[PDB]
Amino acid sequence: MTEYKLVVVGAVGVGKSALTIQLIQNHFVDEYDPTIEDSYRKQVVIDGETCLLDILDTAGQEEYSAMRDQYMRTGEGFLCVFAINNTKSFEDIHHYREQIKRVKDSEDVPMVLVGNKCDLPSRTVDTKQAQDLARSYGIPFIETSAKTRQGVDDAFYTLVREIRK
Amino acid sequence: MDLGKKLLEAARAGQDDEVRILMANGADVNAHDTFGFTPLHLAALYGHLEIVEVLLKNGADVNADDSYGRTPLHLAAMRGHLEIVEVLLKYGADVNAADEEGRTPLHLAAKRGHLEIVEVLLKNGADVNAQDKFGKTAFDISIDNGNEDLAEILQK
Ligand SMILES: Nc1nc2c(ncn2[C@@H]2O[C@H](COP(=O)(O)OP(=O)(O)O)[C@@H](O)[C@H]2O)c(=O)[nH]1
Ligand SMILES: [Mg+2]
Repeated sequence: MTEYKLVVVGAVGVGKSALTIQLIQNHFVDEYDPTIEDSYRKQVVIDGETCLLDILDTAGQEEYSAMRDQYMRTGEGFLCVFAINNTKSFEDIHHYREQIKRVKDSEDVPMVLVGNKCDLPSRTVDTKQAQDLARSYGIPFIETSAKTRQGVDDAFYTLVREIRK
Repeated sequence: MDLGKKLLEAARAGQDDEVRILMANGADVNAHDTFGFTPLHLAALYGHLEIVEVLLKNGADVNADDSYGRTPLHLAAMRGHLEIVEVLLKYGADVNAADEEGRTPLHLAAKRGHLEIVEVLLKNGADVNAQDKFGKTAFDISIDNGNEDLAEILQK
């Protein structure tokens, strides 16, 4: 069965770990420690092909990581996560996309833009602004809620579909 | 009064004074957040040796595990906190403890490239050949990463 090395990137507190745990464990976490960088795995069925997900949930980017750099060189898809209530996280997408382009040495890498915490009533980051950025990058944009599971499978599924292409 | 939260925070932040005081007023060394981190997990993860010891000496559970099955030893290995790994063992940490994926501390250290910790775990009776629930072992991880120095340790 096929293995996909997925990298989850984005600013601290956007809900990367909360997304990873909702996908693999089917449970929401409030409080998950913000510097634990682990790679969780998950067997799924995507479009009739049993396949294995090997997801790195980046944390602690402040400090250096041997295994994080190795995941970045080798990784196959990227989830670029921002929070819909954090304008700084949206701005940081620019730096993450550019960093991926440089480590991978390629204008075209499998990527999905994720606007997390869409379960939330107040929203500082407009749907059009996010859709325009994804449309300028030529990549899908998916709204997600790690709390309600909305769009969570879709985000990880679409990325696997983008690697197949 | 919720001194469990006040103790966890203190353990993470490396405030050995606040930890001493908090326990003196009967704060529970096996408090845990909504994902099962004990003060020991946090101290280990964040590299706080004096705090790790004072927690253990005060009866903290060394083989406590979070809701993904990780012991404090797992986390100490994860980060490459060598002197902590040793004292966790000296106080009875299970070397071959397996998280929800079946990974032992050897897998995690091997995977991060923490070779000094791999050497020490093996010396305390780590099982070189244990498979996680997807079949992988330390040696699978060395080949999967092209890590030459690790694959060497795992033979001669
Ligand atoms: N309402 C809501 N809260 C979330 C969501 N995702 C994460 N959070 C919360 O935001 C905090 C940060 O999540 P975390 O996974 O630590 O993000 P990370 O720091 O990127 O790994 C936690 O308290 C989560 O409960 C979401 O989709 N909706
Ligand atoms: Mg996190």
